[PDB]
Amino acid sequence: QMFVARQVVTNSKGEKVEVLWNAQCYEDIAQLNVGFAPVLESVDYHWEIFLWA
Amino acid sequence: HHHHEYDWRDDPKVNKDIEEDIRDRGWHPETYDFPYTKKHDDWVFDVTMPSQNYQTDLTVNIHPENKKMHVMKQVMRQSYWDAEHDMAHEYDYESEDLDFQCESFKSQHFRKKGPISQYLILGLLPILYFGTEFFYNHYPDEDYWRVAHPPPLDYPDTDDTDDTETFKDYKSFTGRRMVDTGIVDPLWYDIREGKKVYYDWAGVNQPMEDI
Amino acid sequence: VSVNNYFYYLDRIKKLFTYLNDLRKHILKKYVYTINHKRIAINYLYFSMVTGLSGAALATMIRLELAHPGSPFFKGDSLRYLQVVTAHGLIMVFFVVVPILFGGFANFLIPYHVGSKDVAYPRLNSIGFWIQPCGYILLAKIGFLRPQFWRYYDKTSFSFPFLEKMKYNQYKEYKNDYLFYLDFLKKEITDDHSFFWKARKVIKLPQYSVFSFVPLKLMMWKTMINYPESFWYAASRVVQSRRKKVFVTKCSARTLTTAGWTFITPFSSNIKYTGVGSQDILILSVVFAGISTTISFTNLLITRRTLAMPGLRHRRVLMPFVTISIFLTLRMLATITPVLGAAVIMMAFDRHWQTTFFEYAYGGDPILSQHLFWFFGHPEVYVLIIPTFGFINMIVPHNNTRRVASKHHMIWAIYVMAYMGYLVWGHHMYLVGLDHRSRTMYSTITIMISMPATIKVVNWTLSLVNGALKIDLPFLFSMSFLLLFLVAGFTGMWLSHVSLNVSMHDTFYVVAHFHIMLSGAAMTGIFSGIYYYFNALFGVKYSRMFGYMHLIYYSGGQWVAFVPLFYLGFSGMPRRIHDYPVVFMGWHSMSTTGHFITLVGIIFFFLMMFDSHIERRASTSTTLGLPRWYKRISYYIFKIRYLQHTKSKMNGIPGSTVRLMLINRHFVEYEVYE
Amino acid sequence: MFFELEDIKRRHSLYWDIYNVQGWVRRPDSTLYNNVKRGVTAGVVASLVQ
Amino acid sequence: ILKVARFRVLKMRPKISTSYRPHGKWGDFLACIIPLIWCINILTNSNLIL
Amino acid sequence: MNYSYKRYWEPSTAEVIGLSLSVNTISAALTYPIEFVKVRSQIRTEGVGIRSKNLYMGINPNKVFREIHATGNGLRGFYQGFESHLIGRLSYLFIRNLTYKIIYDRTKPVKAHNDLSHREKGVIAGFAGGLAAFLTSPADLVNTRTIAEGGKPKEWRWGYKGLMDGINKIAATEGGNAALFRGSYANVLRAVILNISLTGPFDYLNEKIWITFGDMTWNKYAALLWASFWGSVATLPFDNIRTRLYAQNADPTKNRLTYSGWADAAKKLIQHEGISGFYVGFYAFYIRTFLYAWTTVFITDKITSDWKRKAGLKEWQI
Amino acid sequence: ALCIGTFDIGARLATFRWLNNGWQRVFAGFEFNFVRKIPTTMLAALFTAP
Ligand code: HEA
Ligand code: HEA
Ligand SMILES: CCCCCCCCCCCCCCCCCC(=O)OC[C@H](COP(=O)([O-])OCC[N+](C)(C)C)OC(=O)CCCCCCCCCCCCCCCCC
Ligand SMILES: CCCCCCCCCCCCCCCCCC(=O)OC[C@H](COP(=O)([O-])OCC[N+](C)(C)C)OC(=O)CCCCCCCCCCCCCCCCC
Ligand SMILES: [Cu+2]
Repeated sequence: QMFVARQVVTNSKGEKVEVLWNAQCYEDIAQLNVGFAPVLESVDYHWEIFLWA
Repeated sequence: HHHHEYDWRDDPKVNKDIEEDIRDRGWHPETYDFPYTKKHDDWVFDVTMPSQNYQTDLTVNIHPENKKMHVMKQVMRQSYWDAEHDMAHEYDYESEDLDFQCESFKSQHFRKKGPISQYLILGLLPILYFGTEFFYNHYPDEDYWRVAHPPPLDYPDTDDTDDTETFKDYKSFTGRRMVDTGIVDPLWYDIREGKKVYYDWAGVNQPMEDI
Repeated sequence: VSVNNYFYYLDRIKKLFTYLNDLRKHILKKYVYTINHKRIAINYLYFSMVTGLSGAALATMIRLELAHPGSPFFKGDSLRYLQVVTAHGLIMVFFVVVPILFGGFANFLIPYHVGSKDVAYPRLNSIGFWIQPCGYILLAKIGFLRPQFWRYYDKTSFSFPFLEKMKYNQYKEYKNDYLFYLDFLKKEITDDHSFFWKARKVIKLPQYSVFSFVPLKLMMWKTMINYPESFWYAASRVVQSRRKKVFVTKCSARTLTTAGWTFITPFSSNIKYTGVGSQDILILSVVFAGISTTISFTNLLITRRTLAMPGLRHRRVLMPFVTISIFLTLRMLATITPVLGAAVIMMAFDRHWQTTFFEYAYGGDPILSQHLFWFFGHPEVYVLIIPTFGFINMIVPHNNTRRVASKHHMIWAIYVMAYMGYLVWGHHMYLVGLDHRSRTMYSTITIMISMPATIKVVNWTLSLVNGALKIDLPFLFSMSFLLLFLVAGFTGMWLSHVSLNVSMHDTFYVVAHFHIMLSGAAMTGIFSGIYYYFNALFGVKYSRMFGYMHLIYYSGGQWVAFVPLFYLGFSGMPRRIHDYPVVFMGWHSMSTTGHFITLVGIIFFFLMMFDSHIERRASTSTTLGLPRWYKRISYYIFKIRYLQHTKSKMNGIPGSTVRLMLINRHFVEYEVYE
Repeated sequence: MFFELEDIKRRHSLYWDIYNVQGWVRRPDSTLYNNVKRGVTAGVVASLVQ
Repeated sequence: ILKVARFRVLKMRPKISTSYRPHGKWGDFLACIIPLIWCINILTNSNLIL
Repeated sequence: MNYSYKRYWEPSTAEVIGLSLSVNTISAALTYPIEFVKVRSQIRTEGVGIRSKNLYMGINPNKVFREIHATGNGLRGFYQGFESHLIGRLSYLFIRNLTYKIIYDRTKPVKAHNDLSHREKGVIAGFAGGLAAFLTSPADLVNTRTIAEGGKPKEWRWGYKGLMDGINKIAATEGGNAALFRGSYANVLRAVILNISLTGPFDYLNEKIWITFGDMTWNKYAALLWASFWGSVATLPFDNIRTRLYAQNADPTKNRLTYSGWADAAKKLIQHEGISGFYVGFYAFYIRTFLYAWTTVFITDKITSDWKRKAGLKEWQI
Repeated sequence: ALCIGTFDIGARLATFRWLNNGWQRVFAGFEFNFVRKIPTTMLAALFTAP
C-alpha cells in the first residue's frame, strides 16, 4: 500500500535514479491507506489526517 | 517507554488457562508499533507455483492440484488499546504545556479498538429502545400489550356489555331467523351460572375473574 | 529488602480509582470537548442511529394503528395519531436523514475530500452536533405529551378543587382593607377552608343525612402535610371504572393536535383549532432547526471556499460526488432557511399575538403560508435526495475500477435540478385554488425535472458496464438504490399529471411515492455510504453475513411496505386518517408486514455492527492500491498482487484433489463388508 | 418458603381491551398429547422416507 | 444485466478501462428524448382531460 | 401491590418439610455436576485469576467438563461430593425452613391477601440461611474438599471417602470439632446473600412483566431467569471466597495461598486475581442456580396447585 | 428414522406447536406482527437442538 511498484531509470544527467510507483485512491483520501509498512492492510487509523496542518 | 517484568500467568504458552483465539494465530497486537512499519507479507512460492525453473524441463510437470497444506494465514487482527499508555500519550498539562504539534509523526492519534461488551448494547439497541418506547413507557396504553381477555358477563355495565340481552337476542324468534339468513354468525358464548363461557371456536381467551 | 505492605488489595483499588479518573478525563477530552471532525462525525452517526430508531418506532406506531380498521392501537385517539404522524415526519426529515447526511458524512468527508485541517469553524461543528439532541427530543415526544396529560378515567375533580384560588378571593378583599375585615369574620361559614364533594353515587341510607365523598387519599392530612408533591396522587388512577369503546372521548380537548409536517393554515395558526401545546412546540422547534441548519451550512460552506486545497478551490468536477452534492444542498438550504424561518415566525405570531397573518377576514390568507412552506418544502426534499447520488457515483466506479459515465453532465443535471427546485414549489398546491397561469407554470416546470434524473439513471447504467466488477456489499446497496429510485421517480412524475394529481393529492399514492424515494432510496444510499466507509468510520472490517441479511431484509421490506401503499392510493385512501373503509385492510396489513421486515433488517444492521466489532479485523481495500487500470502495466501489477494475495488467503485449505477426495468419500456408513 | 427463592403469586384485578383476536390465544387442539401425537406422526413419516 | 453479471467480474473477461476523461456532449440531449416523450404524453392527456 | 398477595392456602410444617426435602433432593441430583464444574473452575484460578481478554475472560465450563470426563471416571465421577453434598443441602434446607416457618407464622399478616414486605421476608430468610449455613458448615466443608482434591497435587489431597469419614478425619487431623467449622462465617454470608438476592428481583420482574403483558405463562420463567442472574451476581464472590476457605489445607505448605479469614481471602483475591476474579465460573454458577430454581419452583408449583385444588380454593386463588 | 422422527423431528414439531399455536392471524389481511414469533421460534429451535 506504500508503493505499488519500483523502477530504476537513467535521466539525461546519467544518474541511476529510483522511481517508486505509489498506491493511489479514487478521489477519496478516506479510502487511501495512509500507512508506513510494506503490507496491504489498513492498520493505521489517524484521527488527525493533516497532523501538522 | 519501558515495560514491566515477566509474569508466567500472562504467558499463553505457560498458563494453559489463557484460551487461544485461533483467528489471532500469527497476530500479536500488543507488539504492534504505531505507525505500523513491519512487513508481514512477501513473495510466497512452492505452494502451487514452484520457486525453481521447470519452464523447459520436459521431465517435470507441474500439478498445482497437489498443493501441500500450509499454516493458515489469519486475517490481520486490529490493534488493541494500551489504555494507560494511551492515557499517558494524549494527556495534557494545563498552563505548562505549549499549544503546538510535535515534529515526530508518533504524536499522531491512532485509533486502537477496545472492549467489545459495549457494542453488545449496540447489538440490542433496536430491541431495547423499542421496548423502552413500548414496554417501559407502556405506549400507547397499558392494556395494548397485555394478553387479550374479554370482559365478564355484563361488565362493567349492561350498557357497554349487554351480553345477557344479546343472549336473548339470539334465543328470541327473530334472532333465530337472522341466523338462518346467514348474515349473522352464531352465538359465540354461553351463560352458565353467573359466568360467561366462550366457545372454543370463538377464538378468544376466557374472561378474567373479579378478584 | 522484603516489603510487607499491609494494603496490597488497597494498592490495587487505588490503581483502579486512578485509572477510572484518568479514563473519565480522557473520554471527556476526546469525545465530548473535542473539535476533531472525525470524532464529531462518529458522534453524529451514533446520535443519528438513536434518532432513526425513534423514527422507526414512530412509524411502527403508525403502522400498528393502520394495520386494520377500527383504531386498534390508539383506540380512537385521532389527535394522538396525528401527533405521532407529525413527529415521525418531522424527525425523519429533519432529525434522521439531515443529521446522518450533513453531520456525519459532511463532517467526516469535507476535511478529507476538500483537503482542510478540520473545518472553518470547529466550534460551530461541535455546536451543531450538541444542539441537535434538544430539537430531536422536542420533535419526537409529542405523541407522548399534551397539556391534557390526564387520561379519561383520571378523576380531575379530586385534585382540581385544590387549584381554584377564586374560592379564597373573599380573603383577598381584606388583605389591604382591614376596615370591614372583622365584619367579614361575623359571616356564616359554608365552604370556608373546607372542601365538599357532591355525591357521585346513589346511597339509600336514611340514617345518615350527609355522605362524605372525600377522595380516599385526601382523608389523613398529616400524611399529606409533609409530602412535597402536588395533590395529583389522589386523582391519578384511583377508580377501576373503564370504558373500552372506540367512540368514547379520551381527550375532551379536540383542539389539542397538530397539522402534519406541512403546517396547514389556519389550522396551524389558530388556538381555536390547534390548542397551545404540541403545535407551538413544532413551530419553535422548526425555528431552532433552521438556526442549526444555518450554523451547519455556514461552517461547511466557509470551509470549502476558504480552507480548500490549492488545486480544488473552484474545480468541483474533481471532488467526490457526495461532496459536490453536499455543497449544492448546503447552498440550497442557505437559500430556503430564511423563508422557512419567516413562515414559522409568522405562524407563531398569528397563534400567540393574533396578528391575523393568515386570517382572511381582515387581509390575511392561508395560501400565503402554504406558499412560504412549500417554497421551503420542495428544496428540502431535493436537499435530502441528492447526496445519495453522490454515494452511488462514488461506490459504482470504485468497484468497477473505471471512470464514471459523465461526471460533468451529472453535476450539471443535479445543478439544474436545484435550479428547478425553486420554481416547482406549487405542485403541492394544485387544489388550493391557485390561478391557472401559476398552476400551468408549476406543472410544466415539474414535468421537466424528469430530464435531469434520467441523465443520472443513464449515467449510472453506463458506469455499470465495461469494467472489472468487484462485487462488494456497498455495490448491492447501490443496485437496491437504483431500483428504488426508478420507481419513485416515475411515480412522482405521474404526480405532475394534473388530473391524476387531482385524483391522487393527499393520498397514500403520494405517501408511497416519497417513501420509495426517501425511506427506500435515500436510506439505501445512506447504508451504501456507511458500508463504503465502514473502515474509515470504525477501523475494522464489516461482517459479510449480517450485512447481507440487513441488505436482504431492508431492501425487500421497502417494496413490501410501500407497493401496497401505491395500491391503496389508487383505491382512494386519504392520508392522515387512523380509520378507513374496510376495503383497505389487506394492503394496510401487507404494508405493516413490509415495515416489520424493514425493522428486522435494522436489527440485522445493528447486529452486523456488533459482530464486526467482535471480529476486529483490519480492512484490505479491494483495489490493492490500483483503483484505476489506466495502463496495461497497472493491470499486470494488480493481477500479480491479486494472485499472490489469493494464494496467501488459500493457505490451510486443502487442494482441489484432496477436497474432491474428501467430498466423494464422505459417506462411511455401510452395513456389510468383505 | 421452600428454598431461597419464593415464587410469589399475586392476585390481580380484571382488565380487558377493545379487541380479543389478534394476540396470544391458545388453541383448544394444542394439548400436550395432541401436539406430541401429530408431531411424532409427521416426523416419523418424513424420517422414514428421508 | 446479462453482460455485467456474466462477463464483467474479475474472473470473467474484465476490461482494462483506459479512459482519462468523459467526452460526452449531446448524449444528454439524445437520452432525454424518452423523458421528452413522457412529458408530451402526460401534458397531452392531462390537457385533454382538463 | 401489598393487597395483591395470595395466601389463602398455606402448607403445614410437615407439608413444607416433605415437599422442600423431596423437590430439593431432585434439583440437587439434577444440577450437581454443574456445581462440581463451578467449584473446579474456582480452584484452577485460585491464584491466577482471569488472564485472557475480551470475550475469552473466565473459564470455559464445557472445557472443565470435558477435562473432568477425560479423567476417566465418566459422568459417575461428578457425584463424589454429591454423596456428602446432598446431606448438607438437606440439613440446611430443613433448618432454614423450620426457622422461616416459625418466624413467619409468628409475624405474618392477618389478611390472606396481606403478606410481609420483601424487606421483612429478606430479614427472616437471611437469619434462617445464616443459622442453617453455620450448622451445615462442616458438611459443606467436607463436600468442597472432595471436589477440590481433583485439581490439586497428590500431596495436597485430603482423601475423603464420604461425609462421616470426612467429619472424623477433620475432627482428628485438624484438632477437633472446632476445626469442622472452617469457613463457617463465609458459608453464613453466602447463605445470607443468596436468601435475599432471589425473591426480590424475581417478584420485581414478574410483576413488571405482568403489568406489561398480563397473565401469560412465560412471565414467571423470565423473572426466574432474571432473578437467577442477579442472585449469581450478588452471591458468586461470597461463594468463591467460601470455596477458597474450604479448599485451604491446614498445612500452610500445601496451599497456593494462605488465608487467615474471609477478609484475608478477599484481600488476596483482589491482590492476585483482581476485581474480576470473584466472578470466575459465573456461567456455571448461573446455569446451576437457574436450573435448580426452575426445577424446585416448577415441581413445588405443580404439587401445591394440586393441593390447593383438593382443598377447594377457587381457580383465581391458586 | 423411527428414533429420529419420534424424538427429534417430532419433538421439534411439538415444541414449535406448543410455542406458536396461540399467535392468531388477521381476519382479512396478513399477520403483520411476525416479529413476536421470532424469539418464540428461536426458543423452540434451541430447546430441540440437542
Ligand atoms: C427526496 C424526496 C423527493 C424526491 C426526490 C421527489 C421527487 C419528485 N417529486 Fe415529490 N414529494 C416528496 C418528496 C420527493 N419528491 C414529498 C415528501 C412529498 C409530499 C410532501 C407532503 O405533501 O407531505 C412530495 C410530493 C410531490 C407531489 C405532490 C403530490 C400531491 O400532493 O399531490 C408531486 C406532484 O407534482 C411530486 C412530483 C415529484 C417529481 C415530478 C419528482 C422528480 O424529481 C422525480 C423525477 C425522477 C425521475 C423521473 C427518475 C426516474 C427515472 C426513470 C427513467 C423512471 C422510468 C422508469 C420506469 C417507468 C420503469 N412530488
Ligand atoms: C426521510 C423521511 C422518512 C422516512 C425514512 C420515513 C419512513 C417510513 N415511513 Fe414515513 N413519512 C415521512 C417521511 C419519512 N418516512 C413524512 C415527511 C411524512 C408525512 C408526515 C405527514 O403525513 O404529515 C411521512 C408519513 C408517513 C405515514 C403517514 C401515516 C398516515 O398519513 O396515515 C406512514 C404510514 O404508513 C409512514 C410510514 C413509514 C414507514 C412504514 C417507514 C419505514 O421506512 C421506517 C423504516 C425505518 C427507518 C428508515 C429508520 C432507519 C433506522 C435507523 C436507525 C437509521 C439510523 C442509522 C444510520 C443509517 C446511521 N410515513
Ligand atoms: C430501563 C432500561 C431499559 C428497559 C427496557 C425493557 C424492554 C426491553 C426490550 C424488550 C425485550 C424483549 C421482550 C419480549 C417479550 C415478548 C412477549 C410477547 O408475547 O409479546 C407479545 C407482543 C405483542 O404481540 P401481538 O402482536 O400478538 O400483540 C399486539 C397487541 N394486541 C394483543 C392488542 C393484538 O409482541 C412483542 O412484544 C414482540 C417482541 C419481539 C422482539 C422485540 C422486543 C421489543 C418489542 C417492542 C414492541 C414491538 C416492536 C416490534 C418490532 C421491533 C423491531 C426492532
Ligand atoms: C438435553 C438432552 C436431550 C436428550 C434427548 C434424547 C433422550 C433419549 C436418549 C438419552 C441418551 C442418554 C441417556 C442415557 C441414560 C441411560 C444410561 C445411564 O444413565 O447410564 C448410567 C451412567 C453411566 O455413566 P458413566 O459415565 O459412568 O458411563 C459408564 C461408562 N464409562 C465409565 C466408561 C464412561 O451414570 C450416570 O450417568 C450417572 C450420573 C447421572 C446422570 C447425570 C446427568 C448430568 C447431566 C448434565 C448436567 C450438567 C453438566 C455440566 C454441563 C456443562 C457446564 C454447565
Ligand atoms: Cu415538491
